[PDB]
Amino acid sequence: YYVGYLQPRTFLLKYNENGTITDAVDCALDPLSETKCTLKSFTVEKGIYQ
Amino acid sequence: FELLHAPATVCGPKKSTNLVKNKCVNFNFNGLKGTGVLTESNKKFLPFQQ
Repeated sequence: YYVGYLQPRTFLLKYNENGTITDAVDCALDPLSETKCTLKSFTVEKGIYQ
Repeated sequence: FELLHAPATVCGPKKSTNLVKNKCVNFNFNGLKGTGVLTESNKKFLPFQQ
C-alpha cells in the first residue's frame, strides 16, 4: 500500500460528450505544460509564446 | 429545537408544487434561483451529477 500527500495546485481537465474525465494536464510542472495551460489547449503550434 | 448554530441535521420534507411544462415559471430547485421555461431534456447525466 502507498501513501501520498496533497497541496493546492491548478489543473486543466478534458471532458467529453458522455461527461467523463478523459485526460488532465498540470500547469506548474514544465514550461510546455505552462504554455499548454495558458493557451487553453492540448496542442501548441510552432513559435514564441509569453 | 435550535437555529443558526450548526449544520442542518433533522427536518421533515417540504410539500412542493407540481411541475409545469412549457410555461414561464420562477423555479427554485433545492437552492437555485432563476427564471425560464422548463422542458423535457435529452442529456445523459452521470449517476451522482445533479
